Amino acid sequence: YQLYRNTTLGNSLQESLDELIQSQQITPQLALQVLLQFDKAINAALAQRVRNRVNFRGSLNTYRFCDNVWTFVLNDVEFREVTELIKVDKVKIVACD
Amino acid sequence: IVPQLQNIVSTVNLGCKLDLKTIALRARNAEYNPKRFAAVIMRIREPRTTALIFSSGKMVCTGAKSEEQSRLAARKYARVVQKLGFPAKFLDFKIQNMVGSCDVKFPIRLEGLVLTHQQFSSYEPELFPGLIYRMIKPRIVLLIFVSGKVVLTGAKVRAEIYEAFENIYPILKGFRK
Amino acid sequence: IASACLYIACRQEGVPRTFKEICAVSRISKKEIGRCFKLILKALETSVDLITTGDFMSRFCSNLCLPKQVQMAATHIARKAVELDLVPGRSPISVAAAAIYMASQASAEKRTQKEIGDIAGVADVTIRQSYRLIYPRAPDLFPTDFKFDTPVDKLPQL
Amino acid sequence: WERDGAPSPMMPNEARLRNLTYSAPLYVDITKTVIKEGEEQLQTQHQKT
Amino acid sequence: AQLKFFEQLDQIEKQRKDEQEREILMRAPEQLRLKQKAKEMQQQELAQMRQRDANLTALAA
Amino acid sequence: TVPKLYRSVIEDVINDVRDIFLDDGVDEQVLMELKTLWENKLMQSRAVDGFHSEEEEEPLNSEDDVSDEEGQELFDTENVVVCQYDKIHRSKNKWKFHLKDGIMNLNGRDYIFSKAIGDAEW
Repeated sequence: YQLYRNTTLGNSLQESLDELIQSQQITPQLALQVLLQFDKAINAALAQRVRNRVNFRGSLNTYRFCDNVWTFVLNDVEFREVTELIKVDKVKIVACD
Repeated sequence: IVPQLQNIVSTVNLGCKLDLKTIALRARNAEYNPKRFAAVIMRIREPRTTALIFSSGKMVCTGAKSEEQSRLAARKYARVVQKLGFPAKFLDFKIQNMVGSCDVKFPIRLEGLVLTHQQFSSYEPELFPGLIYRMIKPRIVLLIFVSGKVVLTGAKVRAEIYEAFENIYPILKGFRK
Repeated sequence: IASACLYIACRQEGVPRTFKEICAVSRISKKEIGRCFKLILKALETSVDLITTGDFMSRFCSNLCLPKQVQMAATHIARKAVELDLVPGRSPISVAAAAIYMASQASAEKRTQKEIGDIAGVADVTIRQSYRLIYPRAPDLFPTDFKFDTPVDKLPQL
Repeated sequence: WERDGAPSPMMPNEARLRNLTYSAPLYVDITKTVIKEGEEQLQTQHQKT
Repeated sequence: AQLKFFEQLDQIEKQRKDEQEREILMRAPEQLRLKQKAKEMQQQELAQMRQRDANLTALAA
Repeated sequence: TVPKLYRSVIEDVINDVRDIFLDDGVDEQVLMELKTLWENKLMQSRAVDGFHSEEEEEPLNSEDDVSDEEGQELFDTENVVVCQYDKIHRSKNKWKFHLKDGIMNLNGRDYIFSKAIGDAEW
């Protein structure tokens, strides 16, 4: 899934690549090959890099189910994980199966 | 006792071919999953209503609790659809089914009714707890539970729900515990 | 259809067997049997009969090997309860099992609700609820020809 | 087995009067194991069949 | 660098073999091809579920 | 415990793509430029500290105004949540969410969960 490319980590990577492409220091096609490697690497790290669980509540606005991916947008929603609690009045949730 | 309407299901034709995927991406509160069902489910908060907007341009609206509320909610859905930009028309806002509920306020003996009215009434304890008294002269299916709540379903117009309850009221009054 | 024909014949013989029982011998869901049943009633245009608790007093008490006196006591308890409509809700089998329970609890042949529940198939809470409905009249529901093994006062609560 | 499915022991005299047959039911214990080498040998038994 | 052009001609040859593949599909596999297309459409258009976030980010970044 | 995971992931990814860069005909200097470009953007953003940084019937105009603002949904700075779903459920207007493996950014802070359970009325 080329899902995690528009994240801080993924975008900083693309920007770095574009420069190298711009200066012909680094070029495309190769760039695509690097991104492909990134997909495998980020996916692999997520599924087996550990994790911690919790439970919470919310209010809704729009929803979307396309290509087995849910995209929600909640309003006035606060989520608490373990000790920490985070308030929010606009949160977007993208979820893959 | 006066029965109170609980659901109005209506069909209104928008008049033109609609691309379902485009509607789902831009409209708010809109779900479209092709595998489970073939229509966009759209709802609105101001008048509670869940509407399936079909691909060929036929729209079915459900969840409204009165006639005027259903026409207004369908008018609302048509405009939500128009503002996207598809050509839009409003045609034949016709009510299909109205479900109404009421309480006689007295305990009722279902078993007795089956004995003297086996022709129009069918009751099986295992399948469902309540007798169904399908009535022919006013076409309505009335479900009577033992406690006394009667739910009337299938009436295309407001008068039928009221007329059937008045017609079934003497029979229940006779079998009153 | 075969299974539905079977349920009907038992009723036609005045000795219905529960769908739960009928399910035991078939793959068909109770719902599909009930739906097919309705269709047959409509198909063959024929009426049916209402169930009675006593029709199942025999085999269940038999399955518990309960003596006729308990069996018969239960039947009265059940019979009296329905005539008084003490339980205008619970299924008559559920009502019957609690009567059987009450009866068994009125004899040395006491059994746990779960065992009875296991035999009848009903939920153990459903008997407990049905029991709660019949318990107010536990003493007077018994037949006049009975010999307590436990006082009605000493009848357990649940 | 009576007409409505309630069992009762038959005495040898009723067998003569009602043209019955004097017999006794027969049971057995069967055990069933599935062997698919599916990383598990699943066995189960149905006793008194 | 002439080897890359030879490889592109070989890829055009691979695109051919695919037309014979179509003839084999017609004689008989079509369901499997449809399932593969459905799996692709999921991945391709879900990277689109992903990219709305990208346009919105580049808007303020 | 979050900057740590990120370092961890960046290291693993960088190490794991080295051969690919090499197989594609690339100088190790480019790899280091990548790491630098990458690390630097986060420092510039300043969302947290990093080790690297420190270094009639026909017209529908009769209907006047219902359909709320679509543009409200997108801010580009809105708390965004990347996670996986196990089960999403709905009854009438009651939704229940069963989520897992999620990275949250709430109020500016970063959080993570292996499982998240939520409730909302539409």
